[PDB]
Amino acid sequence: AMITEKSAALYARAVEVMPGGNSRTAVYSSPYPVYVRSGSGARVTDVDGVERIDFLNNSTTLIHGHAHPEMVEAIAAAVGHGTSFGMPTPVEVEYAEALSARNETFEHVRFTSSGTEAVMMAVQAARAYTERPKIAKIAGAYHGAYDAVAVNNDGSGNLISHAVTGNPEGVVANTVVIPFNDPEGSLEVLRRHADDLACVLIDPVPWRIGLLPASKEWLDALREFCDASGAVLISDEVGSYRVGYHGAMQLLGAEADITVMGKVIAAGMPIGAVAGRRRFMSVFDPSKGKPALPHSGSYNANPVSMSSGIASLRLLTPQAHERIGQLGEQARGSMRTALGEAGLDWEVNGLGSLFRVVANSAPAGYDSAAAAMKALYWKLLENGIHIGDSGLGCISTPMGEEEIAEYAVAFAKSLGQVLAEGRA
Amino acid sequence: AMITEKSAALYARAVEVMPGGNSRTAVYSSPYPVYVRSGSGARVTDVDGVERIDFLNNSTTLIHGHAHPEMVEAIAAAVGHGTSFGMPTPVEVEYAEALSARNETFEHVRFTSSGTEAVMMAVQAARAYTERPKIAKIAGAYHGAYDAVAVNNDGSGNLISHAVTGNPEGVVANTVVIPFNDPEGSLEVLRRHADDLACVLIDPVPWRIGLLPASKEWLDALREFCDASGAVLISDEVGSYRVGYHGAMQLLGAEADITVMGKVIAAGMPIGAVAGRRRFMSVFDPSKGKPALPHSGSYNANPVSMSSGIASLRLLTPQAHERIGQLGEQARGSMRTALGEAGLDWEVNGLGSLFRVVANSAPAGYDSAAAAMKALYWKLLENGIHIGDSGLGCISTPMGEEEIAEYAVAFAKSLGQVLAEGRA
Ligand SMILES: *Cc1c(COP(=O)(O)O)cnc(C)c1O
Ligand SMILES: *Cc1c(COP(=O)(O)O)cnc(C)c1O
Repeated sequence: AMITEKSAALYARAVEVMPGGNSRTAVYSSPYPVYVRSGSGARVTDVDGVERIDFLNNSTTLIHGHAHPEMVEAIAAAVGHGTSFGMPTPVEVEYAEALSARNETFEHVRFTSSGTEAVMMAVQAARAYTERPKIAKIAGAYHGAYDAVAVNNDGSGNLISHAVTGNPEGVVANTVVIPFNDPEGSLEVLRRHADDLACVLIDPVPWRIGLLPASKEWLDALREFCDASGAVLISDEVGSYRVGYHGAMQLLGAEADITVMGKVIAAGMPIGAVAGRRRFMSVFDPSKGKPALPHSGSYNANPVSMSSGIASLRLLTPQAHERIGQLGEQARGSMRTALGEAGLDWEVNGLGSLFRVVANSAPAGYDSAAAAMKALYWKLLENGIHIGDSGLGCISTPMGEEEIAEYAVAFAKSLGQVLAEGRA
Repeated sequence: AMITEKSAALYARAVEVMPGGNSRTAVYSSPYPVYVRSGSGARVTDVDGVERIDFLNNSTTLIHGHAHPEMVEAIAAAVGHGTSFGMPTPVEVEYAEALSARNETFEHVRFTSSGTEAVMMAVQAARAYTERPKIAKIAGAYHGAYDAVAVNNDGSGNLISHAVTGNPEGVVANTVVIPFNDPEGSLEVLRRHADDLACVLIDPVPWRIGLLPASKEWLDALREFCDASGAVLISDEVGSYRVGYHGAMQLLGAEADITVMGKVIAAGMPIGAVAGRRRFMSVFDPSKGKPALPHSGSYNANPVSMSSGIASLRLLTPQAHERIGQLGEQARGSMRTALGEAGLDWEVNGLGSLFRVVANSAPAGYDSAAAAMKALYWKLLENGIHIGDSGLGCISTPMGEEEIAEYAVAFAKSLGQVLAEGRA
């Protein structure tokens, strides 16, 4: 049914100049992905001219959807004054104040060009502050490609370290993993390494292991352990910040030492941020001699990304936050009803404007739950909707009741088609 | 003489929300840096309203200067169609072809959001391809903050490993350093580690150790060593690419296995690139199963950065390249004449549109060569010119003969003031 000829032609060119025609693993699909030309509001038009509602929003980055007029105005004006400089600008100060105001723990901030960089610098900061080597992270959680955190980062709960080909033992031996939401099992691992732990790195709502929130009992156990041991508690909220108006830890009743942010904080332009209590951030301070931790980067705090951020935060009011949460609750409820009516036990998880369909059974005609979910992803594309290929999705502020209603119709239709094709 | 009151007021706000009021170590100056508001062409206007000629251009990023009208048009149009997407776009393919065309070795490309990320991914690729742990880099050369390369990265030629506080031994033990332009001493180190070397990471024209080019004898020794040992030869040209129309290795008569690029390739928007022969890049290919080296990132290949890149490369013609090289030669000659007339032995190095004044003596009244150069940096600011605080500078394509003439007058004046103030 779908026409993807212009996508296929782009792919044929791409494979000659990129490895497998790809520049970002997560956007690839076999045999080739759909390529897109433009977006407006909640919708994206592919290169074959087909307009669809976007329910993933650049991996949850685009909290204000595509080309929001107020963001476009702010970004284009900044571009016109100069894209980047070898000197700081007024907008970096304005934006640091705006971000710092969102949570009491965000006392001092520094900007990067990506969440990947920000996680790296947060880990480096903890290592510099403590002068200890090890880090603990959640088994299965993703934090980007930096080698110390690219360990057990693919959704598995396995507690044995597992890393990318070529990541040396000298790196891997200094990262250990803990079981999400299991305080007892987590403390067993943490206490074995306490003297040597620089940090405990968490995501409070990690999607790859199911998009369930961290529990109070687990957060409290980790906070107490960090206080007793001197390890720094780092909350990577690059993806999960958006669940709360003051971020994810605050929504769940807890405080990080350092928080890593990105994605929605600029809602489409390259950025990351490290924000935390002054003492932890002091490793970066260059004002009283050489810093313990140098941290540069050509685009850090560039005024285009800062202007995107100012506009994103200004649009992300308490009212807007509440509204996209209500739409998210409605979407999750409708998915659960459709799954139930189709005889499927799959979970629908999420908080606020985030959701994930977690396929946990293989219906007839599919070799695995993951293959059935990939089929649902493709059927949803055919039926006018973009979600993730393992069930992730999200609401954007240009959406209203009609987009969520259209999604519900498409979701039920698509599920029926997936199941019928499997039984055929 | 200089009025910096609006800069001081921005700094007073900044210190409350950033560590030492800073987000990028390299742009800090004591007691505070000059803040800037906008740029146009070759000039930048500070927050106090003072327009100066920019001879550093965001650490050599802005090859086309500030807010070039053709770059602004391309970038603003891209922004209007959507800043980033969870799907590939036509412009990533167009830009990959444009970049790949610049050098025969750039067979397959992948994009990142920074040179820092690109260097990290190049090293990871070499480790994945070879399954060996160690890397060799130049003693003193900078490659960004990634921990494996943030070793001996501050201009010193010392051959003993030296790293940032907190970088663990498990990282540092797998990075060794070699003496720039000393084939004999380099091969002594390399041969000690040959069985375990994933890569030899060079910059062919590293500024922090003097902005002298790699010699043919040294490049040949490294190429031969990599061919014999199986280590990957990685050329980090994030800063030095611009010396040649086909990049730095090609200008100097050599071939890398993988080249890292950034800065001028998009001339102001966040980017990096890893480009190399297909076999080395194959670790990233996701088209025939899971890749050996996953590599994602929310802004990879985003259409704003791709459009900046297309426009930057289209403006960077052979004619434009030759012209900025002629202006660079003229600027370097005028600096040497002024230094000679002032009785100073400082070097002026560089190729093409890059230069660096390398202070190597402490004139009367200065505690060090570095302090005298910092004084020259501040005097040049007072006299209407931005350069780096350790002597780095560069030409941009909006410059012509009048900017280089004004620079020469300011440089001679400033040098006289520095020396007279020291003798007073
Ligand atoms: C997106 C994400 C990252 C990586 O951020 P980029 O900006 O894509 O480099 C890091 N951590 C988590 C938890 C994320 O969701
Ligand atoms: C600029 C530079 C880097 C870092 O690139 P960013 O884009 O600033 O992160 C890496 N290597 C070298 C040699 C550079 O000049």
